[PDB]
Amino acid sequence: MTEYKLVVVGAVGVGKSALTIQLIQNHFVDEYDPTIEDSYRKQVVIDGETCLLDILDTAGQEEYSAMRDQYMRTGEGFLCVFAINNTKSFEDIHHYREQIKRVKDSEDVPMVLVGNKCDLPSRTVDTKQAQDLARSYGIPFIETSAKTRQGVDDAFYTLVREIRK
Amino acid sequence: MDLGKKLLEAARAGQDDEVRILMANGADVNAHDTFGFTPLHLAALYGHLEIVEVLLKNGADVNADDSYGRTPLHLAAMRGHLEIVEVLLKYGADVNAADEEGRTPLHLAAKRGHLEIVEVLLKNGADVNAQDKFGKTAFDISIDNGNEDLAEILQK
Ligand SMILES: Nc1nc2c(ncn2[C@@H]2O[C@H](COP(=O)(O)OP(=O)(O)O)[C@@H](O)[C@H]2O)c(=O)[nH]1
Ligand SMILES: [Mg+2]
Repeated sequence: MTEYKLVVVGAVGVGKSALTIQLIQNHFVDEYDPTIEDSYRKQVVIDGETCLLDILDTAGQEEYSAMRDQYMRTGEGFLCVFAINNTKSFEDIHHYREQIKRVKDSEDVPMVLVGNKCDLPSRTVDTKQAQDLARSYGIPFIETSAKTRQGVDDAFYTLVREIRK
Repeated sequence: MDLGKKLLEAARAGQDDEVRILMANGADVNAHDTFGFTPLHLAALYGHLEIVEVLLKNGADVNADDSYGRTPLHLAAMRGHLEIVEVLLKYGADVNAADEEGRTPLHLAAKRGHLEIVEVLLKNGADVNAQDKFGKTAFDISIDNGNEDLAEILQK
């Protein structure tokens, strides 16, 4: 069965770990420690092909990581996560996309833009602004809620579909 | 009064004074957040040796595990906190403890490239050949990463 090395990137507190745990464990976490960088795995069925997900949930980017750099060189898809209530996280997408382009040495890498915490009533980051950025990058944009599971499978599924292409 | 939260925070932040005081007023060394981190997990993860010891000496559970099955030893290995790994063992940490994926501390250290910790775990009776629930072992991880120095340790 096929293995996909997925990298989850984005600013601290956007809900990367909360997304990873909702996908693999089917449970929401409030409080998950913000510097634990682990790679969780998950067997799924995507479009009739049993396949294995090997997801790195980046944390602690402040400090250096041997295994994080190795995941970045080798990784196959990227989830670029921002929070819909954090304008700084949206701005940081620019730096993450550019960093991926440089480590991978390629204008075209499998990527999905994720606007997390869409379960939330107040929203500082407009749907059009996010859709325009994804449309300028030529990549899908998916709204997600790690709390309600909305769009969570879709985000990880679409990325696997983008690697197949 | 919720001194469990006040103790966890203190353990993470490396405030050995606040930890001493908090326990003196009967704060529970096996408090845990909504994902099962004990003060020991946090101290280990964040590299706080004096705090790790004072927690253990005060009866903290060394083989406590979070809701993904990780012991404090797992986390100490994860980060490459060598002197902590040793004292966790000296106080009875299970070397071959397996998280929800079946990974032992050897897998995690091997995977991060923490070779000094791999050497020490093996010396305390780590099982070189244990498979996680997807079949992988330390040696699978060395080949999967092209890590030459690790694959060497795992033979001669
Ligand atoms: N309402 C809501 N809260 C979330 C969501 N995702 C994460 N959070 C919360 O935001 C905090 C940060 O999540 P975390 O996974 O630590 O993000 P990370 O720091 O990127 O790994 C936690 O308290 C989560 O409960 C979401 O989709 N909706
Ligand atoms: Mg996190």
